[PDB]
Amino acid sequence: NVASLQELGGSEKLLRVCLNLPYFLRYINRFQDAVLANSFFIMPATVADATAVRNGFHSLVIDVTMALDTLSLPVLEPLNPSRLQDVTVLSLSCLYAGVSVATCMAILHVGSAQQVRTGSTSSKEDDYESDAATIVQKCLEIYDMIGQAISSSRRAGGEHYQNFQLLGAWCLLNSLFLILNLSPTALADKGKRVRDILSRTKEGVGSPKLGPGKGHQGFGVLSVILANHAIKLLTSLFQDLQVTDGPPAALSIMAQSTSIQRIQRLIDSVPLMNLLLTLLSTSYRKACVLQRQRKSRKDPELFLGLASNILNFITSSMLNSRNNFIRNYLSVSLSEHHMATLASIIKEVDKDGLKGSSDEEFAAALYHFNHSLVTSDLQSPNLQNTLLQQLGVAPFSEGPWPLYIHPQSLSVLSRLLLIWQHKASAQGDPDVPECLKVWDRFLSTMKQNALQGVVPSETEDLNVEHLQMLLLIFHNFTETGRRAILSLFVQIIQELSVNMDAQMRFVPLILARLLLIFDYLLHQYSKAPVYLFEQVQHNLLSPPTPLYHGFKEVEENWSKHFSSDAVPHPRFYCVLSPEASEDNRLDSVACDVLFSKLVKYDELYAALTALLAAGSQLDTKENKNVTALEACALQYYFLILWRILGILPP
Amino acid sequence: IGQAISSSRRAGGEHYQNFQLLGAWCLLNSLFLILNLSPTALADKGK
Amino acid sequence: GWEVAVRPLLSASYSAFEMKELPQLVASVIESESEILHHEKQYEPFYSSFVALSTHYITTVQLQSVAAACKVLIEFSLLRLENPDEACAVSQKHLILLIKGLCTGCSRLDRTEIITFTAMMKSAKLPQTVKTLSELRQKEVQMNFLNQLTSVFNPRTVAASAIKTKNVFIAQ
Repeated sequence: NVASLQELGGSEKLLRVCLNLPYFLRYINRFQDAVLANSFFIMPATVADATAVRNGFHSLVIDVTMALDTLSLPVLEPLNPSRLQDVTVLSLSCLYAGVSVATCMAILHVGSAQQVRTGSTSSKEDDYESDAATIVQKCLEIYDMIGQAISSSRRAGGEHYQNFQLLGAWCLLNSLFLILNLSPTALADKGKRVRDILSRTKEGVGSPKLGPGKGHQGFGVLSVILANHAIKLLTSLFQDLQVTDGPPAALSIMAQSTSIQRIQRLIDSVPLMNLLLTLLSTSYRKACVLQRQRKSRKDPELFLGLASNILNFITSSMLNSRNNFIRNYLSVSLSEHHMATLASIIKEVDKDGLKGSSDEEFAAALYHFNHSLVTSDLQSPNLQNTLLQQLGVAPFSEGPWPLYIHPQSLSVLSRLLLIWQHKASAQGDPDVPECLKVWDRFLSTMKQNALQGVVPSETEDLNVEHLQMLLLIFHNFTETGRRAILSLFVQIIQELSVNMDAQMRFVPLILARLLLIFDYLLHQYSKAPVYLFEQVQHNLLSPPTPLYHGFKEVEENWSKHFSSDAVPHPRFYCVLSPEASEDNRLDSVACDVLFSKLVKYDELYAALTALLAAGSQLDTKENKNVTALEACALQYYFLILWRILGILPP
Repeated sequence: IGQAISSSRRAGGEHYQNFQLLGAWCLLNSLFLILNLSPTALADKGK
Repeated sequence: GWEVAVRPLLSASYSAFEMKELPQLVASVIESESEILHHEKQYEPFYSSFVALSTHYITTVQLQSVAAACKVLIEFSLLRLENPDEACAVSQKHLILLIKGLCTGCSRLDRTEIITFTAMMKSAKLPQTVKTLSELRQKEVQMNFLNQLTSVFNPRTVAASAIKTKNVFIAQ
């Protein structure tokens, strides 16, 4: 049968029949004008024009079905240059048609969001959305089939396949930019291209505020599918690029150009990084909103997967790239608003916590992107400070230091601080002011909380990993900084014991942590233990239970009262290893500092002697019950104070 | 090497065709020479 | 010294490679970078057999340090493949199959050659001492910590246990 078919030369006749269709003709013409004018045209126009373009969708469906069936026959082998041009024209026009129907459906949904109508879901709109899904899926199928035919041919090779991929990615990215730049009501109602949009955005002093408002009510399943295909084309192109400021690569299947030229043409058409981050943010917002509402379009895993995939593309293709030009572009194109968006995503993910497997994959992707961005020296220091401030943990903030830091924020903060310390120590710069300020603020907040006699909540103050990173930060200091911090600690202890009568009724929980920190400082004032390095590596710098050295006796009571084998939050922990339980060698430099100027040792010993009655009056009358937390707090504090009093010489 | 050339993203069908043509040319010339070997006449007179 | 650096390979020459013996070997390779590639004729065979045995042993089975060491060995084998001198204890084809083995599942070198490598190992003169072959934990932990801190290893971008460990090893 196929001998008969290609014997009659039916391939040329079938292709000619498919080319001059009465309905694809407008799409073909529009694609030709778009490629000639270097711009991008989509005309769903207003809601009324969107409806006018609609209602003819059944003809488009039957056309795409017949075209796909025709292209499924073996009628493509002799890929002459003219046949090549015809085939790419047809395939790209079909892709344009899919893009246009997606834009029309998005405009219709935005217009439906404009007016609050409570009418029940009719059958006609369901048919319309099913038809739109069918036509976009068939358009993508046609594009992929034509690309595979071009790639494996014996007359068209790698260069033509590269040009085909470039054209597809250009169309897809322009469509995504247009569909994500739809106004909720303003431009949609006042409308009753891409170059005009760029010009009007540039002319305005203030950029269009696509912030936390309800403007991004477009999107949808079609947007996700289009973005997935665009990201596949993008990763292919960038992987090709990895292995003189010339002109952008020509948009013809017969053009000859390098990978850098194609990528630069893509950059010239649309600012890529802002678009990518916008889709990432919008997809995550839609996924989280749908997840909140729950407790294709009805499931959130698709949008979360799209967000994870775009983030992974940004990591692997861009951040880890060896090419100099792409790194220069990435350095130029990073903006503070992107840092604010990233901080919002981090806050959302840490507040939400672990939910599901897709959430785990998204968390891994976000962790990797965050650390790759931090480590590989593109972001300027002001951008890092902006990220810190938007995270609320800026080292130069004036407010009280937040004693509880969520794992992602703690990870990024510790990474940046340790990188700064390592660079300063290797170069020879004296101690970084950021670490000094963070230690001073932590000590001041601790002192204020101790004075107020406040018992924080479980998710409020001083989780263990925070303390471990603080200790490791302390170890990297010079001798001057460490002795200054020890003197400040001594001053805090001396000052805070003057109002003992008020202390007798307080619950010593901040005091216990202070005394534990002081005991650790006394034990290891000079050197830093190995288990500290291992813990700070595993709990913070490792990709995503913590590991610590908590008091066995106190945790015994805490777990006994918690009963049901959970103990998710460790509140009674010890930093030093249990191996030091044997008689506990005080540090020579520690006592050398202790028996010197800038510290007054006699009143220091007197204060530690007097502080042994910091919770005597708590049990005393109102018939109120003493909860497990307070009892464990007093026992913890007394054990710590008894231990530290047994080491200091009289 | 032929498989590497065929599946590359910088060398396409035309280069693979030229590679096949060169290989076939060499192989056919070699076969003609080896099948035109004389038993003794040209072999002995070639000394 | 270099004798304590080469002890693990000598001990493992009669057995498998102990897991404990790997990280200090890796540290020895990294700390010796400034020295491994620039040398005089008399020490070159000893370095050649040392690198052959070390490569063979790493490919018989913390990832960042291993990748750094493997890059070290691949570079040294490359610039031996470019120049090769007459007095190289390991000839060019064994460098080619060693490079292949580091990029594959270690099925190139044979016992019959590593016995000769160990024999030359013993017969070779040491760099720091004329005599021929015939604390630390906190330090190594600190280097490992700094190595992890400076750069981020992929891990999931490339992508039952042995297979993905092997795959990431070949990727690096």
